[PDB]
Amino acid sequence: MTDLFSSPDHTLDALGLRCPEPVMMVRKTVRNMQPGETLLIIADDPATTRDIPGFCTFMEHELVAKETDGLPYRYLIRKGG
Repeated sequence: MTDLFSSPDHTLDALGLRCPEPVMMVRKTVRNMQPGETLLIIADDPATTRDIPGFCTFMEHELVAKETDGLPYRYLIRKGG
């Protein structure tokens, strides 16, 4: 397993954030992100592990690396389409 969470191009705190707030931060970040880039995202909210990423997948983004080894969760997402 290689480390894909390397220094990402962007970040999204979602610890204490809850849908749609977190999924929302990735949205605006997705709007300011570029295809071929990366965004690390943390989330302690239980609805972010499912909504934040479920959102990136819906906008044509990529989940570069997920983290569920125990809250807070984390997920990298390479902006793209």
